[PDB]
Amino acid sequence: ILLRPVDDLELTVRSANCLKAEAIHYIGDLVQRTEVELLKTPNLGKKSLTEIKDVLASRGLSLGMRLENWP
Amino acid sequence: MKFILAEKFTFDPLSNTLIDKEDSEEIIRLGSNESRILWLLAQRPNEVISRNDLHDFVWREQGFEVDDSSLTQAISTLRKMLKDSTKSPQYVKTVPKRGYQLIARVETVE
Amino acid sequence: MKFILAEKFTFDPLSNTLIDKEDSEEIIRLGSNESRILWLLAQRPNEVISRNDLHDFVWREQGFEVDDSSLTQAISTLRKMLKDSTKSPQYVKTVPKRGYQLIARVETVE
Repeated sequence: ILLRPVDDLELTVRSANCLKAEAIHYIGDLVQRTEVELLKTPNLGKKSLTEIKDVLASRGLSLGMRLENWP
Repeated sequence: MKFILAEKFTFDPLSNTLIDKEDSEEIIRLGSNESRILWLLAQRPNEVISRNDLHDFVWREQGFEVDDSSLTQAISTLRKMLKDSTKSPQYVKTVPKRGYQLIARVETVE
Repeated sequence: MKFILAEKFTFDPLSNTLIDKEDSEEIIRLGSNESRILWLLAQRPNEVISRNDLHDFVWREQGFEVDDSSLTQAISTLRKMLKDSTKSPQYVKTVPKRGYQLIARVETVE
């Protein structure tokens, strides 16, 4: 799952633009950045963070987890 | 350097203020995005500039990416606050498939 | 290193004192944070400064650890002490998502 475009996430265009601001290209990139790091962003506010974390929990992989030897 | 538009308005790129000579008492307040768009228009006197190029010069230096409806809304607010004509080519107009145009004259104060 | 701001104020960061040309006898006391804020605005006269840059330069020098909104409170106190209208800024401007601006005239005597 960690190898799919952030496009395949069904998020509001505001969130997609904000994620392109930090050059997040694929998923998994989004998960190795915590909530406080993400929120310090132009236009990536509260409701967008709740939406992104709820969609992440639908994926089941909330923000924060670490893995090995990526990539 | 300060610019004068159509011998009527004056504007500076560095402090983002507008002054109408007809009503010199009332200072006109503009947003940063529309002000930078108009300054970029003034840098190229009365020649067409692409929507794509002006958009990417205005907002990628800002560090963040937005959709193209933001450009249209910014131009709408620019035309509204300047009291420019709704669709007649008086100060600023839109040329389809090619970009955006300005009609007001450029007078560099200094 | 003492500054003149907008041909009206004399600013001393080494003594954190503010003096008016209208009120030369009256010297107003500004806190450390506000003094450092205005000092960086003067060190970069009219180029846009960033909120991270201000929080860093002010509180990374003393090792203080404060939240981001403390910068907003410091700027609010500076605005109330400068008698600068937030609706129509003359000294300090808020450039959204970019930081702040010192639009007043800044001169360096020595």
